Amino acid sequence: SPLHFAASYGRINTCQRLLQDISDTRLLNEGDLHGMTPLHLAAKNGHDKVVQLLLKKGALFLSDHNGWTALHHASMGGYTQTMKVILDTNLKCTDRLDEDGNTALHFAAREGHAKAVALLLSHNADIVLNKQQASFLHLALHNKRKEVVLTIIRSKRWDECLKIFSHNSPGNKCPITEMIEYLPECMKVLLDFCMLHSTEDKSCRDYYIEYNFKYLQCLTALNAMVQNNRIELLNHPVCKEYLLMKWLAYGFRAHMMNLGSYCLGLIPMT
Amino acid sequence: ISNVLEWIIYTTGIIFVLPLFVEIPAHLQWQCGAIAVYFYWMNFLLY
Amino acid sequence: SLEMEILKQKYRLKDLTFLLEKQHELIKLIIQKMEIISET
Amino acid sequence: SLEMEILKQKYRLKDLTFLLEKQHELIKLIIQKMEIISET
Amino acid sequence: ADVQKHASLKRIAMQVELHTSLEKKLPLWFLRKVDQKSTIVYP
Repeated sequence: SPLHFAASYGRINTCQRLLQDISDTRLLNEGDLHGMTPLHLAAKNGHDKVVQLLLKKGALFLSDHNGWTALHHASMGGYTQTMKVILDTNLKCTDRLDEDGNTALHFAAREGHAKAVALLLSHNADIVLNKQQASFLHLALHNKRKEVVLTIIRSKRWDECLKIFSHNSPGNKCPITEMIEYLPECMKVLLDFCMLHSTEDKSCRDYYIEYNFKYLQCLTALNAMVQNNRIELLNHPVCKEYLLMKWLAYGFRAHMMNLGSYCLGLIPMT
Repeated sequence: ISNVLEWIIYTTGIIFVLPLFVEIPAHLQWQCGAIAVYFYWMNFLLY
Repeated sequence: SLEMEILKQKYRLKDLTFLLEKQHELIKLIIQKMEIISET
Repeated sequence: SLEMEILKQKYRLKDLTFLLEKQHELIKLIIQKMEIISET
Repeated sequence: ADVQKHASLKRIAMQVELHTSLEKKLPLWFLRKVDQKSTIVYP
């Protein structure tokens, strides 16, 4: 028991006096009523010196009765300093799964800790489904974690993050149609990347601007914006150019074919 | 009601024009014309 | 008033939750340095 | 009633952030007077 | 005065329901030949 208290509250000078009897690791790797080690308790409370000391003395990446690692507990609190210490010993830790299949990056996202998501996501964290068939991005979105979802969209890995979902789920859809349902100001932040300005001087005859539609195709995104009453995304220049294009492409042709076949009776009768 | 007006137009715009093939009372031709000419324009709003 | 009175309440609440997040890290520091004898 | 309900919510939040700003300055006084020996 | 409360969305909801109804009725090869992933504008 006593080292679990000393480690749980960062009491580094007590850990250096309990562990001074360094002849066996049986305490340093011990169990608990909840099956946590001293290294889990140090991580759980964010103690960046004690989590390092235990790793320096001889700690092991064992797991809770719930299957959680030290890095899961560090992520759950957003304690980037304790994560950075864990990853400096064993970056090979990062992919570990609990009883529900949550990788460490699921917790950093679900709890809304954006700088913790940035640390795991810039390292080689495995983007993977949990065993409720959700990605870390669905766990952010179903909890309205703006700064996590925005950090994922700003990050150099967004184009891997979007591709990873299970089509057969009734609960989890393509993430764009989750952002439109839960966090529309992130969808605004995403569509701002889709506007390119060529010449930085809008008065010039050589000026142009360009729109890219890859997030509005699978009209899945715009149906989701209508069903969620998103008037301020429907009015966004990328959506106006997407509809104007869709109308110029075939919508106008199909309408004028239909109206023309009627007008060809309407006018001759008068 | 769009599906209903299209029957009133096409079943009556034929009668206004049946004299292209079959001679018909002048009164029935224009009584149909007054209905067909009306519903062609009323139903144009639904396009 | 509400369309700025709630916005002022937002600031008053924001620099309350930031003051508590500064204070929670003094209470952790007390347990970290506190002399403990005859309770362990 | 919202054009005074939020004004009451303001008064409640104002005298809460005053109570926390009074409490923060007892926690600083605990660290200032606390006995620390051999667990530094 | 309650239609005008929604009109700025109802315009776009009518357009989205029209264009998706046509995507459900046009054949897929025609949509691939005619639809377009990016567009330029010259203000």
